[PDB]
Amino acid sequence: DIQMTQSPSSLSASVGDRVTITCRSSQSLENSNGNTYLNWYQQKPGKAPKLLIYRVSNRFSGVPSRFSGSGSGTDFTFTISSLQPEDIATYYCLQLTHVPWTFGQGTKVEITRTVAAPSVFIFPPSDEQLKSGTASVVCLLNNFYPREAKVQWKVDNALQSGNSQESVTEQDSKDSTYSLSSTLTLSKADYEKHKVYACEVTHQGLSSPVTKSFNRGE
Amino acid sequence: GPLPKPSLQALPSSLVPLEKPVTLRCQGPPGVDLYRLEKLSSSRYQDQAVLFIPAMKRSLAGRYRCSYQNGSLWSLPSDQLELVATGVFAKPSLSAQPGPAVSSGGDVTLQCQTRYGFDQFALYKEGDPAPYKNPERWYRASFPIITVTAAHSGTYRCYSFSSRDPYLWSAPSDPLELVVT
Amino acid sequence: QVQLVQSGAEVKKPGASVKVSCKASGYTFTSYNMHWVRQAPGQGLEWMGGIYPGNGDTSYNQKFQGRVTMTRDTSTSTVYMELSSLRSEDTAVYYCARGTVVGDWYFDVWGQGTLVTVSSASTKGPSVFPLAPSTAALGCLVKDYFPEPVTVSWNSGALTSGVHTFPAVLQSSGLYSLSSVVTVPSSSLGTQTYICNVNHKPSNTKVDKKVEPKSC
Ligand SMILES: [Cl-]
Ligand SMILES: [Cl-]
Repeated sequence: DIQMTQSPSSLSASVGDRVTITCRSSQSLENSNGNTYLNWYQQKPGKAPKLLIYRVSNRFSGVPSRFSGSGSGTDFTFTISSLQPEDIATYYCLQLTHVPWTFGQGTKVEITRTVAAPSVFIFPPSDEQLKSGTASVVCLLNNFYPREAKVQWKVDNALQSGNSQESVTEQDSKDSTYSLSSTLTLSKADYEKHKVYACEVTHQGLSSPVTKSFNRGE
Repeated sequence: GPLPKPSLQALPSSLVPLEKPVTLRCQGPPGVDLYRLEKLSSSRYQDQAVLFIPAMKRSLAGRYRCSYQNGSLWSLPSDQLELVATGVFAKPSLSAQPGPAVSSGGDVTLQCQTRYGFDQFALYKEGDPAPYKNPERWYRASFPIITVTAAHSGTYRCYSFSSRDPYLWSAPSDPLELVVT
Repeated sequence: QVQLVQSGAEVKKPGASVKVSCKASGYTFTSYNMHWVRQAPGQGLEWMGGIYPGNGDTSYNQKFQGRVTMTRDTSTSTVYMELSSLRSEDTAVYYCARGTVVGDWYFDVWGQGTLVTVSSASTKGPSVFPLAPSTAALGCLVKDYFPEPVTVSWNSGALTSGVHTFPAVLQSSGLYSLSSVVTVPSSSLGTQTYICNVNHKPSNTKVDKKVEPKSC
């Protein structure tokens, strides 16, 4: 089979930058009739891929002029002449020249923007959940940049570890920020044994860590 | 809710040479009270299921839709019918690369070309339900068939037209007999 | 209105099969071949094969030869893909994508995708808990469900701005959990009702949870 090697595997660039992605085929994409079928797709998070370029350099209908493609033989390039915030996506090359048709492993494109501190919120468990013997304490870090952030859970000032899970959103297509959720899970018995529940957030945008807290039963 | 859509079909074809006849027929369930057929570029409509055009004219080309009413309820409109007037301009050329006689499994590229001023092409294979349009915007366009099979064999004709009047097409090219073995 | 509409998410045991449908509308059905492309979670795209609706001719990727069957029903403009002898490696979102019979601008229209999870774990609907507003923030915790996916809307789709529905995390229990949050003005907490609408189709669970400020 033809193997398509895409580079880089990921990149971050500022709004307006020129982005160049390469796709190299393991063998020639010029077929015995002198033709090459190579297309480029853009896949935004949670969505199906979208056709941008076909036949190496032809923009498909309605595709903005900032998107272009070029190349021949085994070396192909896809370019975004001026990166826009809404262009955040994984881009893929596809060769339709030799069966089986094969895609490059994708290039994930992200935006570099100014630092934005997270707005932080703490949520105690609901009484409804407590009725079932489990307590989930949620900490939300909203609309921040860069993605790196540290959440430290404290229960009566004791540092917690091994009892929390984090989840992070994909970069926003409009403001280029991320949001993160950290859930601390405890039994109802462990939860009822302590008073102060704190979420401490460290981030580049915060000159001092931000702690959000509550006292159980207040 | 709305009644289910009727069909809207053109016979003998939706690609009608200038001065040749065509019938547009709206078909809903038998016995419906009223039909309404409308051309999308017109500000008026007709309250009949059938539109007979004795002689195709440029002014009649365009998109059409139809609906029916039964017991006060209107149906959903039919799928759009694109009625094309052909023979409006000089025919384009049509050729095949590497040629019109080709082996199954490889590719074949059907190519069309006209003078500058026309930016679109459509290919029609005799017996097919519809022509094949092309996203290319240029005085010549390629229609590659990535993997040809015996099923692609047939008689093809190419048409050229402009984005300015997408329903006014040229006279068809000379036919190309694609033979895939 | 060109559209490719696929059937809903599935969960199947290893060794069993899955059959996904792809209903096409808004175009001449036999003018486009229909292909299937899959994507394992967090991974790339993989081409499975395709079918020509005109006569049912197929051409599959040799990696699936003997285990994939593509068929079509011309009368309803529907294409089916059946994959048999499923294993963990077949857990993926499966997409249908049209490819012009004449032309090379392939996969210009795709279906919305169908997640197929291969697992012997039992299906379980989630419990929905409020994350009460203490710019304010509120949300819903969608806990202990299997398999993915779950949909979360706010105020029946009327509220979308400021909503973040987080990717689910697999807990040590083998069940998923996620939160969906919204930032809103503190000034309208006394008047605006907030309800999260949770739907977990694999277990036929539909839950509407009102999220209120906790009364002191
Ligand atoms: Cl008739
Ligand atoms: Cl019109």
